[PDB]
Amino acid sequence: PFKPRNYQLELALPAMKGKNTIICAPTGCGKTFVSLLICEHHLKKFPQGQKGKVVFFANQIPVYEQNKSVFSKYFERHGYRVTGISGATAENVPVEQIVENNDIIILTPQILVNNLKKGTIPSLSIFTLMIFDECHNTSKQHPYNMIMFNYLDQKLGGSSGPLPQVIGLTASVGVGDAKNTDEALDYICKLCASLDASVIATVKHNLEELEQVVYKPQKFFRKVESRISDKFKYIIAQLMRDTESLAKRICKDLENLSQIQNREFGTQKYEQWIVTVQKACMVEESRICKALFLYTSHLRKYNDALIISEHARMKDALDYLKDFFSNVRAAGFDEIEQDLTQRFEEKLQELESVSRDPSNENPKLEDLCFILQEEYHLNPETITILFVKTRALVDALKNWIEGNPKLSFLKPGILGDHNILIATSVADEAQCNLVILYEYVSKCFLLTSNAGVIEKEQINMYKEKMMNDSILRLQTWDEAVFREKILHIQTHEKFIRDSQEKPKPVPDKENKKLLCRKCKALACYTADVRVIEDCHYTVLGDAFKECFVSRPHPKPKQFSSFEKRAKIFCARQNCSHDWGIHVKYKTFEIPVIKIESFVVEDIATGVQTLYSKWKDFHFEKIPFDPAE
RNA sequence: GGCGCGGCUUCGGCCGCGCC
Ligand SMILES: Nc1ncnc2c1ncn2[C@@H]1O[C@H](COP(=O)(O)OP(=O)(O)O)[C@@H](O)[C@H]1O
Ligand SMILES: [Mg+2]
Ligand SMILES: [Zn+2]
Repeated sequence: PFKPRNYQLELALPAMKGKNTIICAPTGCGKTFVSLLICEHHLKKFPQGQKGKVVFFANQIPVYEQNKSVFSKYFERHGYRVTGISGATAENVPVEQIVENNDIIILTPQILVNNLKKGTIPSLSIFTLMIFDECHNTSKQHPYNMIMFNYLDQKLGGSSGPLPQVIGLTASVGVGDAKNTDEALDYICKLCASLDASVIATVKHNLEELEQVVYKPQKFFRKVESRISDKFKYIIAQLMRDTESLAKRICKDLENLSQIQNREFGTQKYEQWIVTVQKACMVEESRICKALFLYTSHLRKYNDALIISEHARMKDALDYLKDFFSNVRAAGFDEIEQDLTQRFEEKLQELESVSRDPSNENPKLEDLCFILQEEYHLNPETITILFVKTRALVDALKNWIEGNPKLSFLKPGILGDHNILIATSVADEAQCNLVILYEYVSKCFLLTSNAGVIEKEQINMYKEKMMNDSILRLQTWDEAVFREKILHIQTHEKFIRDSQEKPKPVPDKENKKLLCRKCKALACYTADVRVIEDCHYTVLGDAFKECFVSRPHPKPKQFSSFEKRAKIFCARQNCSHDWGIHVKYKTFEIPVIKIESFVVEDIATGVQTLYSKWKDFHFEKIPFDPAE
């Protein structure tokens, strides 16, 4: 929409000269505009009586929509036809002819992947230009790389057939698991080879101009020491062991109700354990599961508390708990809750003692405080964003600030104007000169007690430098030499790809059995299992329908050719294991099951085999026929 | 349901972000 910056002009040059190029430029510097310039040029270069055809790949839906609107709006004067296909722009719309009848097409990559496989789009020769957004994803088995495997099979396999020009956009080509500066460079050449790029476009002549429009904060690291003696954790942990023991009383097999393993009190993974346990027990069986929901609620609160105590001050954790229980005994208040609240009360005074103890303060907070003093002394006109781990840590930090004499110059608020200069939050849901990551996940401070976090961070910094040095070096090579290297890397990768064919599994045609992984009851047999479109597995017969119950899906999805309309579970007395889903498929109401919800058992022997994915299950897979 | 990519892994997986 607005007038091109000089670096944008510079970045679009190699592409406009027809070269396959990767445009590597910082986020928000305007690569999409560069792609608009390249696209405009590409379509305009064709003499009257010919046409180009441009395809643009967005890896995600929001990007897809944004660029559909942007490319549509930009190309109105030109009169070019602009449409796009997403997983929703389906399915009774003939894709081949949508490509025939358009000039610019925005695709999610999987769509091209599918139609290429199904033969409905015979060749990428239908395109004259392919633009890959987030092009650093063009590796391994990713959709981008499937598309490029098709390209390269056409280029190398000698089936010509003109090929389209290929350009990619990224903010970072990356280096992978490179340890030295030569492994990094080799990875980069591998990326170029995947995309058939012979040119990497970086800003070289307008650096000092690009610099002015880019958020590149000064990155700082302060490792902070965790609390020396912590007796708050010990007490709360004992409460959690207690209530877990209570929850096991109404649910014997509690330790096996969740897939999540080796939970630790006061961690995020414990929270995740909570969530999976609660979605496994849905509110006669409602009584057991409701009680279970109570226990796991209190366990959730305790987990929260531990985390608060870890990163804020024990007073904050204990306040949080006190308020929670004040809520419980003011909107409850049946036996289990009275019992739980009492068990808390029996420890309340010791917790109370341990909290107000000077030895039990958090030095981490002193560190953060210090950073705030210094920075607001160097510039009191400073706007800060303070990232914390949990919702509760937001409030803990806010109270801590409002009640800290040394920070009486900060007017805080959570997610302006006469007084809000620091905002505490969890996710970003740019105008802030000071960014602080206080135990999370222009200046930027990372504060953590975890040396591993810092280690990884310094590793990523070093990687960035290896990447930049490597690109710089690459760009000095004559294009011919580089194309020759690219050629032979591509030849090599192609050989590996074709040599490492499957081969077809050859099935064990013997009848095996299928039981609910949880309660081991008879679900069905393998001879009763049909495959729908290569990848989906259903079961035949009414005898199977007595073994599952249906229950409306939280989020109905319209995927491929199916219509997910229900979640399905075991029918037993309070198993209710997640078996899979129920779909409307074409005209049929059928169940679709996942192999991870079943134990396979050999009928003759009794041994039990376990399978994560149907890909790994090698049985006489009978193709599904409707009239049965 | 299935696929892809990441982070951990007791290599049994677990989790996260996406896509069809
Ligand atoms: N030359 C320019 N002058 C002013 N604003 C621009 C210019 N180029 C891009 N912008 C704006 O800045 C934003 C950059 O976004 P985008 O180009 O998609 O960034 P990225 O290339 O990192 O994805 C765009 O939304 C655009 O509206
Ligand atoms: Mg972009
Ligand atoms: Zn069951």
